Amino acid sequence: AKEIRDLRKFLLTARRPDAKRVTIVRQHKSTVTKFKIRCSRYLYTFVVEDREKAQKLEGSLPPSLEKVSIPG
Amino acid sequence: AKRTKKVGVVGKYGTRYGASLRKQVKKIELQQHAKYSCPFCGKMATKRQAVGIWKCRGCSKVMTGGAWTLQTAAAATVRSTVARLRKQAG
Amino acid sequence: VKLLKSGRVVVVLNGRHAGKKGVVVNTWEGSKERQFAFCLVAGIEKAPLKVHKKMPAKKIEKRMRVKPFLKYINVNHLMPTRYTVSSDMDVKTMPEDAMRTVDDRKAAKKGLKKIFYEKFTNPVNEKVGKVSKDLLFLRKKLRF
Amino acid sequence: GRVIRAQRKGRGSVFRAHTHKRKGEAKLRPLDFAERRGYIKGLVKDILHDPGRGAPLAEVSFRDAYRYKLNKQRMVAVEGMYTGQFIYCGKNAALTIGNILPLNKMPEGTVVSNVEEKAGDRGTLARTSGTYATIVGHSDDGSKTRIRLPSGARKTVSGYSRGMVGIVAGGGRIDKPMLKAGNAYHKYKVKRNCWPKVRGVAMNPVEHPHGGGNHQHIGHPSTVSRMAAPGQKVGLIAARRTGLLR
Amino acid sequence: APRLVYRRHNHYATGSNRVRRVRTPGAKVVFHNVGKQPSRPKCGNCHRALPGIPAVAPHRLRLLKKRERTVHRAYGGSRCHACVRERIVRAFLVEEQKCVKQVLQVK
RNA sequence: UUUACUUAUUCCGUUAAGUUGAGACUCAUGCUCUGCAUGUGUUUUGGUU
RNA sequence: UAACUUCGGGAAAAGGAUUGGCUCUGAGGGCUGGAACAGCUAACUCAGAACUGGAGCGGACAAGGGGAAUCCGACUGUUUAAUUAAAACAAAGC
RNA sequence: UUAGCCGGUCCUAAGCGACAGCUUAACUGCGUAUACAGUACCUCGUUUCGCGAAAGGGAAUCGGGUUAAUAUUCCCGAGCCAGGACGUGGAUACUGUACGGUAACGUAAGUGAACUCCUCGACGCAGGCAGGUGCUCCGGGAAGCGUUGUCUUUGCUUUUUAACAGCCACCCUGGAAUCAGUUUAGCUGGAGAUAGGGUUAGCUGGCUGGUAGAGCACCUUGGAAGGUGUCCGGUGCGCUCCUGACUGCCCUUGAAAAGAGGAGGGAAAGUUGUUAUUUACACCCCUGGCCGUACCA
Repeated sequence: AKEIRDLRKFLLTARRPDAKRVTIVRQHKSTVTKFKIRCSRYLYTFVVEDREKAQKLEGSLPPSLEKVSIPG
Repeated sequence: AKRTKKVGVVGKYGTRYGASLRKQVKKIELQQHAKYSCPFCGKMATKRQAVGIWKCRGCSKVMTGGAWTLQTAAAATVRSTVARLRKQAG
Repeated sequence: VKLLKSGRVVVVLNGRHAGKKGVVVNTWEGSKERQFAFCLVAGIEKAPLKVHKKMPAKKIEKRMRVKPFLKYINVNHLMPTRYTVSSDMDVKTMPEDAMRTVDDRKAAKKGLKKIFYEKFTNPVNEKVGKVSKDLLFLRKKLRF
Repeated sequence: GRVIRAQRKGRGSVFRAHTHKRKGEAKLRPLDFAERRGYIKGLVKDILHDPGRGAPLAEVSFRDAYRYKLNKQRMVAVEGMYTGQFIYCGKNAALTIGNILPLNKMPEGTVVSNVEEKAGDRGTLARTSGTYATIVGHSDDGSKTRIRLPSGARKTVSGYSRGMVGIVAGGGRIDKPMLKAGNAYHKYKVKRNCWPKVRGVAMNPVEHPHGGGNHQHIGHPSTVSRMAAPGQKVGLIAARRTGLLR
Repeated sequence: APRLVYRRHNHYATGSNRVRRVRTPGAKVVFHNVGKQPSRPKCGNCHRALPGIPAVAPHRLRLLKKRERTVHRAYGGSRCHACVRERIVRAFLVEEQKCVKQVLQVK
């Protein structure tokens, strides 16, 4: 449901311990991408347009966090 | 244009009920659909909400009155005579 | 002679300090900001709550304490009153330099708590006048 | 045999009054200490069309004397009475329109409406639209008082009984003709079902005393005694006099 | 072409059973029961509607924060404000006229 | 045969709140400081109690 | 477009003429840059003319017969479920 | 024949059962009369219990998938509500409950007992007018399909986006006659108009999230695996339901109660730390009983 608009909040909501998974969506138009954290009440999501920033961001997610899912 | 000769507001009731009865209605129907002057604000915007009840549209105040005019003439006589009876008592 | 002056009690009619007594301090007719005749009210947001002889003495100290406020109000909103506060607390001394700039308003209020507490209690006027009718007006809550 | 619709009306059932959207029984304020040793300031908050009557009701807001709470009585509105007006009920109130004086305080020639028969009656006489009861004259003491009713008749009444000074509102609402059956129907729908009345001559001789016959006539005197039973008493009951007046 | 059926238990055209034609991700056209339109707080004795404070059905007035259900003033939740000025200008003057007599009543 | 009483009996009203007979609190028409009283006191505004 | 009239009606009174197809012409808006001009552009609605046809054309469907008088009831409304809808009941007015 | 969210259940309407008693041999009939919070100590106290709506009032739910027969009930996903709550991290106060704006009112939060008043719940009909949902319609783009003796840049189908969640009348200045503003219609204005600048209400409006992974339309290899595409605009006294402000009509003036909230009031607590107000400040945690649910109509 809810969005996030900046990288300050997205790093907090991932690290918060009841966050289950991070499904990550990519789509061609060009390569605009979405992260979505399924937390407990809400599904938070964070739009990024540049692919090279989004490749850097996937490293910044923690490994001890469980899942990741991708179309493709 | 004036678009009837005589019957005026009671063209409504058409070609029935009989012309004497229709004329009795005409004269007091003409009274009740009138605006009257408000006592309290001044503006001539008083309308009859229900029989015996009148509302000043601009003012917002409601007041009691006649069925079909704001001030029945019998009631105007009592407002005179009670003002007199209060004065002589002192 | 304008009714509003630098030493006159009012009642505020509009805004969240409505029906709250307070003293005018200084008057204007516009600036670059504000295209209207405003004035610096220095009033009483919570009046001191009423008191018994048969309370304990520490509770009487607390109940008399005042929450002031400071505000530029428009002239239309304030209402003048018969009474006037010029010969008792001296309202120029009561900070001209500090207003909105520097956000010293908080600093300004703590000035008024010292004054309005010492005025309400021991409110007898110097030399002659025993109670003063002006000052005992401000103590009362304007009960609507 | 068969019971006449005169007789069926007391039985209740389908001839009961249609009370549902009527807005409370209209009364004066119940006789207090405050009303009889001084006065009590009312404020008129609302003026209401009560259905099934010509008069308006004023809704009036008094302060209670004993508790903190705020009471609300509904009177029948004397005309010349507005929303925002102070009414003053009680013994030592001024003789002006609105106010509720005892009758002994009112100087004779006064128009009064909504008058109490007894003391503390709450107000029986002269309540219909346009009507009033005029004061004629007092006793020597001020104990009892003469009144002239909207009928004509003259009534001795206790002076500590009270009423509103002035005429009841909705004045002169019979001077129009209802042109339509529809306008008669809408009148009697919010009262009891008394309408439309069938003529008893149209009925058969079962259903009414007049009905029957190969011509449509009454056949015995329309005039009937006071002493006659339930179901004889139809037509002109106990009549002193008949025919056109003068 | 496509025509629809009531989804709730009430299959009649009352106030409560007001409905709103939507189309879905199915490309399927379908009702939703939107309720009655809430009256926003007309408040006395003027009976004007109050600014600051939204039309909701009165149980959902619980959900909102306390901030949202009022106006920050004296008599803010239920007053016209303009009406409020009347209250103060009464209670200022009706005390002052009452006080002026009681100093004159010393003689 | 007429007209006094009130407790039987009857009817109405109240959220069973101020009844009966004495008394003073204020000013007031005003006389004498204190007197019998005749007397009233919230009525100026859609506040508050 | 009449008698009559409670002046509201009668009245679609009565009595006449036209209508298809095709090809045109005229009148009726909106939005942009500052004497009114210059650009871009969107409705189905009226009026008129020419031509053409086995004189047809509201081409099927749909859709008042009219007028002159008398009796009763004023009018709308109601009624004998399964032989009677009226001139009977009701009605406002008195 | 699978439910916290669809209904019953809860509330009261017309009315109906019983209490106190009152009638009658009882059967019955009447029934608003009555002594019905801070172990111990006070101070308040007027209404009597219940039944009565599967079309009135009312806590909260939507998308796609699924079976031989059930689905807002199963599954996948996304939420919301009632009751009760731990925890970490923020606000506020600590001689006493936050601030800002001239105001209308505002923001991540911003204590409020007894008692009282108010709002919502809460309401007619007709008329046109404006705006919106859905439907119907016209044109361009991309797919597949149809017709083809003749003509036809052609005719037809698909091109969708849920609840939920975030963001996009009134005040100030001012002072009106040579009256001005204004609707289709009238109305509005020194009890302050036009105008300039604000504040607020809103819908089924716009943008993003939900959300393409789904749904839909096609194409190619297996003998069920993998792909592309789902785009961009108009039009109206149109038809539908809804909202909004108006105008008129009445000897017709168009329910109640449960329940939710506001305000006036200032009772209580709190002394710079295990405090105490926040249980809807943000996030986190727990539980949701009973009955109907097939099918015809």
